[PDB]
Formats: sequence, C-alpha cells, structure tokens
Amino acid sequence: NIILRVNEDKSFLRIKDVAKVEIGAEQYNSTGRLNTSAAVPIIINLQSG
Amino acid sequence: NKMLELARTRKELANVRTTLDTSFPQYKLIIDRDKMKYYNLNMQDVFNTI
Amino acid sequence: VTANDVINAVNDQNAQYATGKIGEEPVVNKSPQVISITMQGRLQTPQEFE
Repeated sequence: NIILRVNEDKSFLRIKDVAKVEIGAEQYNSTGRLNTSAAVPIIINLQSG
Repeated sequence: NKMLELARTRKELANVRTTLDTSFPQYKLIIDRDKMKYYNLNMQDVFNTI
Repeated sequence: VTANDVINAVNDQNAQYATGKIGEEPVVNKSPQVISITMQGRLQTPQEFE
C-alpha cells in the first residue's frame, strides 16, 4: 500500500500495482544437508587461547 | 503482575517489586497516509516540521 | 557555465560501481549457469575528464 503516485483522479498508484511483495530471504543460493536431509549448518570457531 | 502477586502470597520472599511501569501517558500519532499523499506531502518533511 | 556546473558534472559523471547477478535464484529457476553483470562509471585518463 505504499503510494508511488496519485493519478489526479483521486486514485492512488501503489506498489501492489507494479510489484509483488513478500517476506523472502536476503540470499537464496547457499544450502546445507545433514545425511541427505536439509539442515542449517552452524560453524562454530574456537577463540584463540 | 501475576508473577509478582504469586511471589507476594507465598514462597518465602519478603519484597517483590518490578520497575516496569506502563502507566505513562503517551500520544500515539496516527498517520493517514492516503490523505498525506493526497496532498503532495513527503513523510520526512512532515516529521521534520513536527 | 559556473564552477558549480563543473563540480556537479564531475561529481556525477565520475561515478562508482554497481553490480548484479543475472540468472540467479529465485527469479530464474534451474538456470544452466550464473552470470554477474558489472557496470563502471570511473574515469581514468585526462582525456576522459576533458
């Protein structure tokens, strides 16, 4: 419902008209598996000393 | 508040208090975005004026 | 022409970088490969600043 423009016919141009909005992810490429089963890998690094 | 009442009524504790106070008066600003853009107004300009 | 017109033209036409990736998830699905698009606005030689 963010108003991009007003059409002078007292009608509003909104983002829904020109775009498709959804809650997705920042990046979709990387993945992780645990025995052929999707999982989120957490790499833990040991602090020095 | 419920937890504080439970701690007050039993469990061998003398003083139980919370510093969470939600009684402060506030003015909630409701922006009519349709009316705000019906006049050619930017939101940031409005809040800079405020 | 004023010196401001030169400041603005140099500041605008000598520009940093902008990149993207074409053929990347999720818009393109099961693409054969991923290609990166790079655009540069930088000027390096005095003839390019003239």
